[PDB]
Amino acid sequence: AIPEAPRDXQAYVRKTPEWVLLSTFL
Amino acid sequence: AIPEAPRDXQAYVRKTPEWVLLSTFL
Amino acid sequence: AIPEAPRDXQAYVRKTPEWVLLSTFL
Repeated sequence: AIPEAPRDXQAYVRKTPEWVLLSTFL
Repeated sequence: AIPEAPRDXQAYVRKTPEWVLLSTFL
Repeated sequence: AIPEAPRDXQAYVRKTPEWVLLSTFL
């Protein structure tokens, strides 16, 4: 099942099996 | 287990253990 | 539980209880 995102104070989006940083888009 | 986002029709990103509105980044 | 996003190499965010493409909000 998908896990919690990193406990790192960064926003993530979902892409295939990954949490990916929103800052890679914006 | 990761819980659902608010049932409000808006886009949320995952930031640590919180759903945060995408619009706050825009 | 929140399921996996569509496995297609595109970024998704949560909109209520569904995964919706990030691009649709930008």
